[PDB]
Amino acid sequence: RPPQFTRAQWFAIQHISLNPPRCTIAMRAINNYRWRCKNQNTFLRTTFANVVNVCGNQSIRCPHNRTLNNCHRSRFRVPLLHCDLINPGAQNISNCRYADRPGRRFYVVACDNRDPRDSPRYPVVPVHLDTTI
Ligand SMILES: CC(C)O[C@H]1O[C@H](COS(=O)(=O)O)[C@@H](O[C@@H]2O[C@@H](C(=O)O)[C@@H](O[C@H]3O[C@H](COS(=O)(=O)O)[C@@H](O)[C@H](O)[C@H]3NS(=O)(=O)O)[C@H](O)[C@H]2OS(=O)(=O)O)[C@H](O)[C@H]1NS(=O)(=O)O
Repeated sequence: RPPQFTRAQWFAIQHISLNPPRCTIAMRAINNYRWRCKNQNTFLRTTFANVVNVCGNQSIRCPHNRTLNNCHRSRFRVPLLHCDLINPGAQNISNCRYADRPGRRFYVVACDNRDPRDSPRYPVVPVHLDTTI
C-alpha cells in the first residue's frame, strides 16, 4: 500500500472520476499533496468496475512498459476531463492557476494483482495510465 491508500484506490483517486468538480479543485488531489504543481492532468468520466473489466481485455504493450509487458485499451469510448496549468512559472498553490478541457476518447491502462486487505473478489486491478485517443 501507498502511505494513505491501496495502489488501485490511489490510481482511481487521481484518474477515474465519473462526476468531477472544476479543474482548480480537481488538481488539488496531487498539486496540494506533492512538492510542486504538475502542469497537466487527465480524469476519465467512468466507473472503476469498467476499468477492472479492462484488466481482463486482451493483453497489449505500451511505450514505458518493460517491467511487466502488459497494458490494455478500453473496448468502447468514455467521456473525460483534462486540466491545464495556465502559467508554468507557479510552483506552489498560492499562485498555480488552471482551466478546464472536456473530451470523449478511449484510454490505456496497466494493471496488477489485488491487495491482501481489500476487495478480493477481483484477482487483477488497474494501477497506471499511458494515454487517450
Ligand atoms: C510509483 C509512484 C512514485 O508513482 C506515482 O507518482 C509519481 C510522482 O511521484 S511522487 O508522487 O512520489 O512525487 C507520478 O509521476 C509524475 O506524473 C507523471 C504523469 O504522467 O502524470 C509525469 O507527467 C509528466 O510526463 C508526462 C509524460 O509521460 S507519459 O504520460 O507517461 O507519457 C506528461 O504528459 C505530463 O504532462 C508531465 N507533467 S509535468 O508536470 O509537466 O511533469 C511526471 O513526470 C511525474 O513526476 S516526476 O516527479 O517524476 O517528474 C506517477 O504517475 C505515479 N504512478 S501511479 O502511482 O501509478 O499513478
